[PDB]
Amino acid sequence: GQKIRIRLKAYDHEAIDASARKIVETVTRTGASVVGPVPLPTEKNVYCVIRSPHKYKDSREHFEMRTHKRLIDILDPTPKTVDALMRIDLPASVDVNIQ
Amino acid sequence: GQKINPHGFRLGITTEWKSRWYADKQYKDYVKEDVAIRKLLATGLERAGIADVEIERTRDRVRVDIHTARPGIVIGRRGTEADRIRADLEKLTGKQVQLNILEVKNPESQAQLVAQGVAEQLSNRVAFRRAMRKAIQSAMRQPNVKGIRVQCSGRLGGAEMSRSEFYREGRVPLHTLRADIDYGLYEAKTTFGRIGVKVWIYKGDIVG
Amino acid sequence: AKKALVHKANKKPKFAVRAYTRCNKCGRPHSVYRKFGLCRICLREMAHAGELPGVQKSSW
Amino acid sequence: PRSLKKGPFVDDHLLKKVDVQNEKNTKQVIKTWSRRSTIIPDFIGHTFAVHDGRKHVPVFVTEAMVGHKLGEFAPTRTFKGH
Amino acid sequence: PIQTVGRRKEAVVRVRLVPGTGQFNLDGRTLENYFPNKVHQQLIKAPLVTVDRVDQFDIYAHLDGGGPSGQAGALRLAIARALILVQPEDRPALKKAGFLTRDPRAIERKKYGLKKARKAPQYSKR
Amino acid sequence: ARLVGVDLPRDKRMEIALTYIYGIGRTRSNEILAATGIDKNMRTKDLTDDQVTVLRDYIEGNLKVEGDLRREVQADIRRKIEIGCYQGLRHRRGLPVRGQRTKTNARTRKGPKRTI
Amino acid sequence: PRKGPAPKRPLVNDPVYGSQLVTQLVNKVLLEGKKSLAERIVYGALEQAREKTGTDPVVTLKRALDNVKPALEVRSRRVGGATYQVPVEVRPDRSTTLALRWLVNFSRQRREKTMVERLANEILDASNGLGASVKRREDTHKMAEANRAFAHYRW
RNA sequence: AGGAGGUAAAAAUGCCAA
RNA sequence: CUCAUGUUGCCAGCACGUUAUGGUGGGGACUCGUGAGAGACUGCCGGGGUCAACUCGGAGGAAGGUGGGGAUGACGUCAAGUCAUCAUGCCCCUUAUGUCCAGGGCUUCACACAUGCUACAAUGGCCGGUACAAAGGGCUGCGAUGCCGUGAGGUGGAGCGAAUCCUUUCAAAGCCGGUCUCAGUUCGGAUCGGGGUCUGCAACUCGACCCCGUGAAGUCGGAGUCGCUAGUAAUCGCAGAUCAGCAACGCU
Ligand SMILES: [Zn+2]
Repeated sequence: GQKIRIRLKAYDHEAIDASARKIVETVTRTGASVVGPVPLPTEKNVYCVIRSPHKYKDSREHFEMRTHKRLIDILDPTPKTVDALMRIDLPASVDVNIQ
Repeated sequence: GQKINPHGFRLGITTEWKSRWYADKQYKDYVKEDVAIRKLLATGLERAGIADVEIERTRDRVRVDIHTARPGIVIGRRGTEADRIRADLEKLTGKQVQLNILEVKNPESQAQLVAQGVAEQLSNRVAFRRAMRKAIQSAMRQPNVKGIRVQCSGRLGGAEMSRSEFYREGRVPLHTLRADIDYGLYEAKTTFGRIGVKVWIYKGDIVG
Repeated sequence: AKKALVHKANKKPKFAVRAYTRCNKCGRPHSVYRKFGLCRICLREMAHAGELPGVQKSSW
Repeated sequence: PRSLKKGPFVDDHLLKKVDVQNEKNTKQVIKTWSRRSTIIPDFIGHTFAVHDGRKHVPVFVTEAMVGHKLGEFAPTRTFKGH
Repeated sequence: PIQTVGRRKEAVVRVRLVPGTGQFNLDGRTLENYFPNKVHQQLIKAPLVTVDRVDQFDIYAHLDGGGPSGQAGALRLAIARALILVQPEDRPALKKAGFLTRDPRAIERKKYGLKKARKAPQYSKR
Repeated sequence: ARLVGVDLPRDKRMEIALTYIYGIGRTRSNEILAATGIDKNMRTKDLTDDQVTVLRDYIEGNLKVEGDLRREVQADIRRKIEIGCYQGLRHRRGLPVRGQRTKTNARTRKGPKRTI
Repeated sequence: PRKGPAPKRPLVNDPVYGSQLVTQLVNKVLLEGKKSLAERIVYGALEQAREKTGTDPVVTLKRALDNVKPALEVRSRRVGGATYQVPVEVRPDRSTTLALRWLVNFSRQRREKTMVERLANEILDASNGLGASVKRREDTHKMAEANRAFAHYRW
């Protein structure tokens, strides 16, 4: 058979949750096998910054950036499933990589 | 420097981001486009209160949501002002710009607009005490507002000194995370310099 | 910054090693992050305002 | 020290000027701002006026000065003591 | 079968239990080759000593993360929990010795303005 | 013993013993002993005149040490101070020649610390 | 400890010998954050003393200890502009700690080229009552007895 | 509630606006 | 701790591997990753408490009395700092106090202070073998096996937008064995001579690293003074931002 891997990248948590749900509902409406929303480790890119302009260096303030990931895999990609997956609309906060 | 920006204090819990899009390789271009957009919309129209500007980007198409006190001034009935602003947003080459102008329901419950109105008054000639009192009464009239604090600092009345005055009413729990605090800040242009007005409006709690 | 310098930083320099960063928002040559293209001050301001999608105050 | 694969660095401006002067065999004083060009064996007999940032100082090349940059022979900062 | 885990400052171990003699196998190596230290060996063997059931158990372990002392602590905790899973009445003796208490001591985060953890940079009021 | 003008220390392992030559260090001693064939763990007491000959021959053939090296070093310093190079002027004034911090440090070039 | 005493840490029993004093000695001779090194040094010292005397290393170490353990101390307090040395009793735990620290500190200053040897020699010497640690205990007792007049402060 | 005893070597100066 | 969860993550039970390893068909069992949830509330017992707060002790529990650490700076004070992030009232320049370029300087040194790093050695130096981490970074970037160099490094390009691949399967202290034998040394590494590599239009003023030689002060430091109360001090290594390359012994 053919294996189609769907990767979901998101900055917010509930966005990736909703996208995973919608993907699953859409594909299983067409009768295809899903492994499910397999989670992946979340990147954290940290940035430390001095709060004030002009010196006062010991006073800093830390930022972070979280990238949550879920893995969606469909088995036996029926052409109808593929056609639906191209037509699926999802929120901007989510990134869908289809391959 | 004492108190942090409440919106940034509550970003992950109570409040939400003013711009939603994801791009890794394009993050730089996206952010510089956003800065250009917000500078354009700030410098353009002061007449109608610009409460908030939200930007969404998906591939080539770009969506800009703006919340306004009075949309009648924002877009001409023939579409003149909308034409100007869309022409500028095409100058900023966001490719497709689907632009929506929205009206903020309660005007005096929005701290940004309250600060903007007090700045307008204090810039024309109005006494700062009168401005703060009018703002406080107007905000406290509406139901959802629980408490409000209004602060303005600078040269007040043309005095050659720096005075800071804050007026409070109700509850303003700054250190409470679940407290729904909406913050606003404007810098009033006067003849004696620029003076700032900060407003906190506390409207209940958010329980998730 | 001086607008001459701000503009000149975007011109194609005659040698590759002559180009630097100069934060987009304010033109501050020092302490500019590569991901945001903002200096530390503008990054803090815009992140507190919430206009970086994903940047949030950290505490661990 | 510049890598041997690249070869010595002499900028084309003064390279061509020195080539012209030694092709015409006339030893004229060269006014140059190039402190960053190494000395090549073709430079033994010529005299250079190199910029120290304030003025041009005459530098006469010898055999022992091969392999050094022109700028080494023009001191820049002036110290007399306290 | 029987499985259990012990954790001590970023050192996790999993212990599979076999009721044979008392040999030790830690990722293919014996208790003498893995942890060649007397204090650590005694830390590993202490719960068996207090339960008086030494050398009734063969165990196979998987030690990942942390270092030698951390892995010793993790293995001790896992051995103690396996003994509880074997016989519940062992709990009054085992837990009284504290062999069932996970040690919640971990490295303290380094804080800005300080050189590390809690040590502060040198100060002069002059 | 005696080697090319140097009285080697009484009891040292050979690889350390040769480092008392002005032009030899640990790597050079290991190279010399390995090339010649004499054990580097061998003491200086049991050293034999046949060995002394073979080390002397090899090092004289393949390295410039002692007075030759020392005079070459002062000759190079002399050349660079002669041609008036920046390094020559640094050698003259007695300051660091590799562009090192002179504002506070460089006491090893300035010598003993004299107060004002 | 303005609000009270701090709790005391649970010292463990030594594996090789079974005396917690050996582990306390290991901790006090510990340096640089290396427990295993100090453990091995103490083991070597005990083995050397065992070889030298033909007796029990733990017994001879204990004998050295109560030979160096002081009973009366000097605690200095300024009274009326002139500082006084006030004799004060010591509790057994403080005495054991003080003796162990004296033993190690004075053993590091010996001349026998290796700590695994200096420690054994100092322990043996104190067991015989001759070492610098024993001398230190003698001077401490002497200075405690020299100022019995000032014990009336009782602080 | 009543009440007793004990308790300090030396330590100078600081300009006249806001 | 429970439920859900099986890839690029684990491998207990099966098989196939044989050199090289979960490497591979397979398996949710134990990890682990990340979602949902339970769980500390003086909740229970005993004594003190005005029968009140609250406190002392005990049981259960992973944890017991704000569990540990972050984030979190009330009203104000210092005319505290910043007109050199930005913005701005007023004043000043406009043929310059605007702007372009080359060279130079911000690295100068008879000195003083302050923050650090390396040491002064044997709980150590050097040599050989060997065991254990977490957290990170990567597109005109990370760049492997291999070949050439002694070593910085060169050729080449496998594979990776990365739980896959590279940064080695990831460490150093640690352990085992050998040697040194208390000495200005097999300590210490500065300084200086020579020979190179790489980045870069360009390493002289003024880059980093490698090889050979060189081998200074320094024997635990005066009065005085600094940090720290448990995974804390002490040490050991690792990664990141800035960045073509680095003065990183700094900072996080
Ligand atoms: Zn900026």
